[PDB]
Amino acid sequence: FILSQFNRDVYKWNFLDKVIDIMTTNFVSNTIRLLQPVPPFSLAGSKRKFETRTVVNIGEQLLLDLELLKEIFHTLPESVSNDSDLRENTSYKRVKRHADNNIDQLLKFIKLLMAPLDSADDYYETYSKLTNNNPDSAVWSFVLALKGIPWDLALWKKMWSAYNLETNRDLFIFKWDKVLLGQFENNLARMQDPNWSKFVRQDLK
Ligand SMILES: [Ba+2]
Ligand SMILES: [Ba+2]
Ligand SMILES: [Ba+2]
Repeated sequence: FILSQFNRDVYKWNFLDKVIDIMTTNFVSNTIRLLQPVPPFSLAGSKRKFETRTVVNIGEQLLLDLELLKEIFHTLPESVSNDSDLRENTSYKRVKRHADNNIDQLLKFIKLLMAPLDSADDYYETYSKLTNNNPDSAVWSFVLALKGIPWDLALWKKMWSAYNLETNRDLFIFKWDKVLLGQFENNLARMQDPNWSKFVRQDLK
């Protein structure tokens, strides 16, 4: 027997939990659809829709969006409370920590999109910092592609070498749109160029 399903108070907080995740997912999906590379991938079937400098600017704008979002989240609890004696609820805090948690991730994700690509080393320092040392190469790649880098194998290896040299599955921000990452992975294996083909299957995997 399950009694919590008939409790209006338990529900309202679960609902805010859902609103939170919905908004987080939209923020993530829109960002990716915006910035992601257009299949088929190659130096042809290109240039990239945006230069990396512009992606950085975009990142900057998302920070202001993220800020407004944060405020919306801090506001949700007030929508379910007529009684605002809020030292509790052991449930309210759960909601607050949840909002705070999602914002942090977004923040990292964006901070990461805004990172410069001047040195492969400096980029590694911040990539591992911001993803908590995520060893996944597909994630790494999607991120880099999202950053706006063109399909320059020389530059990719330039970037990758530093990463590789220093490095259950953690999908980072893609926790929120597994499918887009999956498609990205597929498109990447479908590259016609033999070098790329070899770079993908042997160097990245
Ligand atoms: Ba600028
Ligand atoms: Ba109220
Ligand atoms: Ba290694």
